[PDB]
Amino acid sequence: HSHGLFKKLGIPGPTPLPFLGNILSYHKGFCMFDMECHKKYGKVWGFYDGQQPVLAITDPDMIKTVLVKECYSVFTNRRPFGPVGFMKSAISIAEDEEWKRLRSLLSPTFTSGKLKEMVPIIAQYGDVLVRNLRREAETGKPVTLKDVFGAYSMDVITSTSFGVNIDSLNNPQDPFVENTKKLLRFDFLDPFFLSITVFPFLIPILEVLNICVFPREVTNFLRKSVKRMKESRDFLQLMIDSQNSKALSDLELVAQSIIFIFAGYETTSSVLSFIMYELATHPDVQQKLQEEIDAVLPNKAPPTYDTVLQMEYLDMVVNETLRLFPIAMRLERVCKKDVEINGMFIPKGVVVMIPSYALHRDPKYWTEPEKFLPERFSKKNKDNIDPYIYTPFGSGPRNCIGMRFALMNMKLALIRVLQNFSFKPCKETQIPLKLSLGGLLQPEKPVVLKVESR
Ligand code: HEM
Ligand SMILES: Clc1ccccc1C(c1ccccc1)(c1ccccc1)n1ccnc1
Repeated sequence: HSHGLFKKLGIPGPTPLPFLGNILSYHKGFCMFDMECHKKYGKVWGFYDGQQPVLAITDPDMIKTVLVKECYSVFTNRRPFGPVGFMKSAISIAEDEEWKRLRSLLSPTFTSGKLKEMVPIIAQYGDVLVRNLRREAETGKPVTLKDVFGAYSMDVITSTSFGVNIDSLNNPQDPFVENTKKLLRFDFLDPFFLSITVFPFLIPILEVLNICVFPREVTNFLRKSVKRMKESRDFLQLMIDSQNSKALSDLELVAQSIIFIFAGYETTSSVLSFIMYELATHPDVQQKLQEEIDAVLPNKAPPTYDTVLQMEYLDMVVNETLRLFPIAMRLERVCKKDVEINGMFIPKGVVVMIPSYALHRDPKYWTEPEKFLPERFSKKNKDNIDPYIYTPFGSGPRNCIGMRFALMNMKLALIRVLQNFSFKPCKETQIPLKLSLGGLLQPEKPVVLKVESR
């Protein structure tokens, strides 16, 4: 509404400009902005994404109330996105009862057991990753990990979310890979998304203008790939089985499968790149992990679902990387009605934000927060960690529904990569690594390392 909201409410924060709000402070990035507001304004602060008031919180008792306790009542949705079109039936886009329906219809799909049946599919794609990484190893040149890791995550998310085993997509150009690489190029963030927050009044203009985020041609191609696969009779196989049992629509099923591709693409690759950078800069950790990988899996044994859940240091290396690098950076909930959370009034429409990046590097909960130290997640130090400060996958009923799949997908990759390759930085390697100023938290310069046969 007005810019005097947090002023009248007595909530500290940066002074906004008349129409821009606090967007000019974003030239440093979402992460550096949140940490600056944390050190300056203390626990709770407020800013304006143009005209939208945003209230940031830090108290874990208050974060739990927003994410867990009062989720279904008030903080059920996130800030409405831009021109969604038919993707309104996406679980990340859906709101209120429509989302609660889609969340339940897809909840049995991401279960331990249903994920256990997908591991033989994901592991087979780790083999293609090992062969393609050894290819750039023979050239004796520093490997750009974004290519190999970006290919693996794309190959896994496509076969799991569409059944089609596209196998090597580093070079082959299946009509699926053609439309997939085209559709996965429709999310450059900066186009519209940033300016949408300044002018949310332009969102309804673009929706009626028939201009959508994903080109309908690729969408039409994705529909045939579902119908032709449906005409033949693993994410699509589990949602089709849900159809044969408020039911689940066929158009809705397409939108949900598209979300899984966007969700698990740059996220899985970035983390896999963030991890290998830390394994290279801290080779004492990489060696200790390879010893555990070879102990649980001798002679480059295949990674089993149960063995991955037994490798403990692998779990510690992934968790410590996700602390230093929360890909989402923030969690956001829209206040649906005037409420008082743990002794603070939040009016209707205000977006409540949790600076995950700032909390993951807050010196109160962490010691030497900037140094990569996997032992923070040891068995002796696993209990004193607040699950509402460390939220790389969010929390509450609206958390990352693809968390178990993502961690398994990435751990299966690291096994076959570490049990066959060693990683050391080159001259082009960025020390210290710089973070991207975009909206996904990526390595500023792509991770450039060297690989060995071992
Ligand atoms: C390791 C990589 C990943 C990270 C760090 C991650 C992190 C997150 C976070 C922080 C959220 C928001 C939680 C909240 O709002 O409280 C989220 C939401 C979501 N993630 Fe992920 N995610 C990852 C991979 C995936 C994958 C592979 C999938 C698909 C299987 C996926 C599907 C989703 C969906 C559908 C939502 C929205 C849930 C809803 O709106 O109800 N994510 N993710
Ligand atoms: Cl789930 C999703 C779908 C499409 C695009 C982005 C996301 C999302 C994300 C990830 C990193 C940076 C911004 C958004 C996302 C996060 C929070 C709320 C909505 C979407 N995501 C992908 C995997 N897990 C979460």
